[PDB]
Amino acid sequence: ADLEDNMETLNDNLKVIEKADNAAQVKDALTKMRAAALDAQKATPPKLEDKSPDSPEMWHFRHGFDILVGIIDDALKLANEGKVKEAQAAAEQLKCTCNHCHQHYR
Amino acid sequence: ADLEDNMETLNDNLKVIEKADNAAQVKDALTKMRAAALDAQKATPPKLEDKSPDSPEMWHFRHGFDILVGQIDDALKLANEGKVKEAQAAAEQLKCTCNHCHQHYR
Ligand code: HEC
Ligand code: HEC
Repeated sequence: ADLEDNMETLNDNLKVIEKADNAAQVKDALTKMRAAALDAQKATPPKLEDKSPDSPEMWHFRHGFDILVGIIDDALKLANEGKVKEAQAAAEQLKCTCNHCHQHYR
Repeated sequence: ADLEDNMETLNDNLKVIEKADNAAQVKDALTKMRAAALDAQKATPPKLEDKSPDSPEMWHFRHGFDILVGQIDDALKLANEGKVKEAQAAAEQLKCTCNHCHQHYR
């Protein structure tokens, strides 16, 4: 899937975690976000098409996805400890990363 | 590759980075550390061989490499900006992530 499908998947599962009528939907949703984030990390966004992969901007943009994937993997840890609210609160924390990247690169 | 070979790679290039002399050297050493860190992240560590790949311990273990990769990518931003002393400093702080995962999972 291209970059915007991944972003759509990230968007839809974030909402899933917020309304989780459970405790293992969190895990399920987080797994899909992990998959989407990782896959979106290999894509060059529109506003950096003409730039070098070695360019600081490309590493900065890739760093955002490292941080995001780290935040999800940590929430997957909390959710797999059965800590439903902390994992859901860790998922709220993710929007920092979404918005920091959108502000500079979308 | 096996986890032990990726760890030797991380150890050797961290040492190359500290012996310095140019941001181009740091950049190449960091490129190899990144490739090894991503592969190590796929391994199963001996101390966790008989626990679920979805256990919190395995998620904390994969989290460790998320943090490392993200730190490496930050240090590649600096090396590619030509800031060798800043990039070295950022590469020396990888040892915190090393030590921390070793304290738990080695
Ligand atoms: C960079 C490191 C990003 C992170 C982290 C996140 N997103 Fe993103 N997003 C990014 C780009 C470059 C773009 C635009 C790409 C393009 O092709 O123009 C987007 C776009 C979106 C969208 C719009 C979807 C669409 O138009 O089809 C959404 C809904 C979206 N992003 C959501 C989203 C969420 C919820 C994130 C964190 C949980 C997130 N993104 C992270 C770059 C980056
Ligand atoms: C977990 C998230 C780790 C991170 C991050 C780092 N290391 Fe590691 N290391 C880890 C394990 C589980 C092991 C045991 C390997 C095994 O197969 O049992 C290791 C081992 C090492 C070793 C010595 C073992 C060998 O290579 O034969 C070294 C020298 C080593 N690790 C170095 C190293 C460095 C320099 C790291 C970052 C700067 C680092 N490791 C990160 C787990 C994890």
